[PDB]
Amino acid sequence: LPICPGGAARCQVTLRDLFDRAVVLSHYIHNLSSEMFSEFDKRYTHGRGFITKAINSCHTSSLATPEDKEQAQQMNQKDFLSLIVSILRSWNEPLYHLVTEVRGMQEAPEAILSKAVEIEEQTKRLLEGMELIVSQVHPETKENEIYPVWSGLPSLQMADEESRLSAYYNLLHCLRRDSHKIDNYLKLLKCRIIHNNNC
Repeated sequence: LPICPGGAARCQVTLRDLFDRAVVLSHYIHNLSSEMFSEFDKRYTHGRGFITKAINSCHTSSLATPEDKEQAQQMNQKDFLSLIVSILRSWNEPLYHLVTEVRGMQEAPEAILSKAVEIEEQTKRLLEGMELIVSQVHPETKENEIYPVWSGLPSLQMADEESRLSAYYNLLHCLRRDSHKIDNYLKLLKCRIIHNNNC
C-alpha cells in the first residue's frame, strides 16, 4: 500500500524517525543552555566571586523524576514520558522572560539573545516529538502534559547586576542540567524504543 495516500498534511510518521530526531534535538538544547549560559556567566558574572555557590534549585527537580539509573529501571512506566513533557514545558515560560529581558539588555542584545530565541523554540519541538512518542508507546495516554510552576524572577526590572545575575544564574544554569536530563531519558528509552542494545 502507498506510504501516504493522496497528500495528507498530517500523513503518517515513523516513531523511529521522530524519536531519533527528538533524541538528537535534546543535545542541541544542551549546547544552547551551555553556551547561552556560559556567554552570560563569563559576561555578567565573569569571576564575580559570589556565583561560586553550589546553587541548583531547579523547579523541575520537584517532578517525580528518576533519582538515579537504578530507580529508572525500577520505574519502567509512563512516568518517563510524562516527566519529559513536564520538564520541557516547565522551561517554556522561564525562556520567554530570558528572551524578553535579554532583548532589551544593551549589554546582551543579540549575543545571548541568539541562543535564547533558538533555545526556547527547540524545546517545544521535543514536546511534539514526545507527545507523539508517548501517544504511540502508551496509546492509553489521552493527553498528559502536566508541568511544575514558576516562582522565581518576581520582578525583572532589578537593575542591580549582582541581584539580577542571580535571576538568570539560577535559571540558565538549571536550564542546562535539566536539558541534559530530558536528553538522558530519550537515550535510555531508545534501548526499548528502537534497538534493544543501546544506552
